[PDB]
Amino acid sequence: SLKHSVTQYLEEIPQQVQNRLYTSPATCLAIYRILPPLAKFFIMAMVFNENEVPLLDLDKWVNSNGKLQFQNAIKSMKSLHLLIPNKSSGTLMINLNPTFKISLRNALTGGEVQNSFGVVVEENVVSLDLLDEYSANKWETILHFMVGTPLAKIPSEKVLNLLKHSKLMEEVNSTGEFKITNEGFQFLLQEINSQLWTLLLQYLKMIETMDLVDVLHFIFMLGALEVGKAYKILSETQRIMLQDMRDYGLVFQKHSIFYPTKLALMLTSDTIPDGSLIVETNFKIYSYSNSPLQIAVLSLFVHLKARFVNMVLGQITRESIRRALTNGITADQIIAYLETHAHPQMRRLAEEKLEKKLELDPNCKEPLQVLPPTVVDQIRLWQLELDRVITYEGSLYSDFETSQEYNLLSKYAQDIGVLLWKDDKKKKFFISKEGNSQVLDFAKR
Amino acid sequence: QERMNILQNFQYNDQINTIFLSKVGDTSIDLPEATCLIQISSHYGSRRQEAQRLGRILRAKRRNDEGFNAFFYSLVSKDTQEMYYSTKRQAFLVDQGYAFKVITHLHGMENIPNLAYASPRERRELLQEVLLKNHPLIRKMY
Ligand SMILES: [Mg+2]
Repeated sequence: SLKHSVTQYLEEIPQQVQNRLYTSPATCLAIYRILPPLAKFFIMAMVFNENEVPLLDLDKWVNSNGKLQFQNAIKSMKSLHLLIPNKSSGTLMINLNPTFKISLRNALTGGEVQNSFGVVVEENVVSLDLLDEYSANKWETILHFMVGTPLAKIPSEKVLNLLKHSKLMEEVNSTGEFKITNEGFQFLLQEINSQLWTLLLQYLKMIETMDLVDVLHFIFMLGALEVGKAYKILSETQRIMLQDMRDYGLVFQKHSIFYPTKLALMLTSDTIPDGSLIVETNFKIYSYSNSPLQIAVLSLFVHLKARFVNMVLGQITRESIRRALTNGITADQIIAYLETHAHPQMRRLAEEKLEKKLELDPNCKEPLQVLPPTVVDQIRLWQLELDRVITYEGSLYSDFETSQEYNLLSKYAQDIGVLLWKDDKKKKFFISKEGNSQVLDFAKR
Repeated sequence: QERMNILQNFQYNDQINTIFLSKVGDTSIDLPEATCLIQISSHYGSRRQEAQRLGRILRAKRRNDEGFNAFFYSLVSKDTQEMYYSTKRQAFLVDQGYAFKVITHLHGMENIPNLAYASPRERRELLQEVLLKNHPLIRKMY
């Protein structure tokens, strides 16, 4: 949902503001890449020709097989307002946005760009030693704070304010601590690309009054910049944002020239294993990983017991699982992490198990379960234990003069979906606290 | 004598396909024809008795035919001390490598024609029945 999340945000932008967003070719080049392959084909056709083409001509290009894709492509292209539908002379003519059309032409033809891509000072620096370590550590520092593991340096208030204000990393002053949420665990599960977009996407929504267009001109322009290069100094709002981006480990500053980082290019497109582990029937964990990230995430729902240089060994316990569940982590997410981070040895034996299962009876195709079924059931069973006691808040209605009134009030609650329990024999029912006021008002009327 | 006749009949007589063993048959009795195993009661937390009982079906006749899988069912009452004893008396088999499958629901159990104690009357009757459980010449005279 990488492009979908970014595309969804662009749709809510007003058309008047969308036009301003297309002025800079740098943004246009990225917005052109995010569209589906078929959509990109048509855009490249219309950009260089100064004419209007009927939609029927576009349909002729697509084969009958790809008709469904032509509907998603046109719908997505029309949603962004990049494709302007003009109807005249009884024909629904189709044209591209002039600003987007002009912006794309300038970049591709090498025309004036208004420094959308920046400038070069030729003061290259070493990236692996400093840039990789700095951003990796800076991106790791926020993760250690997110995971809750102790670490001396804490992230700046700018990002910290964003985290609390965002659904990520729910906090309470009375508790005085920060804990991960259901979406927080999902955030940790997402790849680095999406893991960076989520925080940025939250940042886009957090910012208020720094112009909305200026923020996009900077973030998209950041991907265009190439790591290990210098760029002179930029908008006034971008200056404070540039410092703000420095807190996210995206841009490195020596203290006139700013240097992008590996994460900057990773934002545009994508790009034994570390983190792979073995799960036994004894609820033991043996991770063939040497990295704080894999160790830190495993400790969320695993009671670590010992570690080696190359691997880390631990044992799953009810207490550790209960601690993880208390934080809002669903068992489905836990198994997904284990399944998607399974050791090749488990996969090979699991494939053999599927082959053996199909070899004996090839009629049925049982699911490929890497880890023994008992672990999944017990983990799910532990989840059921937490959900054993179910309690609601509300009011109980009784002492009804007539059955008709009891049925009327009870039926009304059911219609509005606030009824939790009823009994015709006792003429009593219970409604949620949320619907209490609505039921009372109906009772009076 | 009686048990030997019972064992031979179960072994060779097709009419007797199931039996009801007890602590006496918990170990050292060979039943090469046994394939399925069930246990109702248990001697608290002993993990050894669990392994010995399983051994009755581990020596089944057809242990090499394709896709052969013996069955071991362990009926236990939920929300009782049995869970304490069940997880405590089955910690040795897990170490060996055996894995128990949790059966929360048995498919097709409701469609069976008749089931014991299906009505409340029988349950009440059983409840009370189980609850109530707790001069040499003078020798002729004599
Ligand atoms: Mg012996």
